Amino acid sequence: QPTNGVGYQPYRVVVLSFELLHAPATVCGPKKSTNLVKNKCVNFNFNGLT
Amino acid sequence: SFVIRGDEVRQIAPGQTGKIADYNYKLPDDFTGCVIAWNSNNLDSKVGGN
Amino acid sequence: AYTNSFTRGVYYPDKVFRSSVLHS
Amino acid sequence: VYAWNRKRISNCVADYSVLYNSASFSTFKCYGVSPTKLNDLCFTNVYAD
Amino acid sequence: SALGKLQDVVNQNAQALNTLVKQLSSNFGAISSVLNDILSRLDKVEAEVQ
Repeated sequence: QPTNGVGYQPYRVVVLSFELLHAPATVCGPKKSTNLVKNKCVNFNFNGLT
Repeated sequence: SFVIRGDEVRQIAPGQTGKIADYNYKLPDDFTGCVIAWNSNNLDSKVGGN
Repeated sequence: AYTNSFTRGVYYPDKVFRSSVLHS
Repeated sequence: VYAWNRKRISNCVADYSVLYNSASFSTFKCYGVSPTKLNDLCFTNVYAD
Repeated sequence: SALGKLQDVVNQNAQALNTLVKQLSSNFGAISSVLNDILSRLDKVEAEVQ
């Protein structure tokens, strides 16, 4: 009821559960790829693996 | 010294994020000091809006 | 009736490459 | 809550900044990850309960 | 088997270096033993504790 104090008011809840297994990705952040430079040393990130 | 809405008081601490922390007032990670705050609805609010 | 499995039914435990190594 | 719903989220790009910067949420707690960092990650699966 | 005293010295030094490398895989109560997982998943105040 709308007469209730906040401890007795309804709350909606969403729980995002994540896994990055010893297996590939299927969900990613908005971040954008760049060119694969082979045969030089690079700072790198593959599927979030920095 | 400054004024904010009550929900933003959580942003006035070291290592935080959000519109106030990131675009208005940023504390250093090693901040040494006291954050002191009080509700001022009796002074800082006006009909139709301050 | 039954039969002995011997050393059958092993599989790759994860999608990880490993070589020239023993892994537990 | 006794028979809570679950949605599979997969094969898509997220933007968690649109979630965690929203004024709509009264609590936003993360475990094993930072909320600011989620846009730098990828996941095998995501489950929305 | 005659040179067992010399082979024993070689084996003990190899066992000590293999033990030192394998201890890099231990979590020690951190969220991962991979230092790049901790840094790519967490922000400074959380990451420094791991």
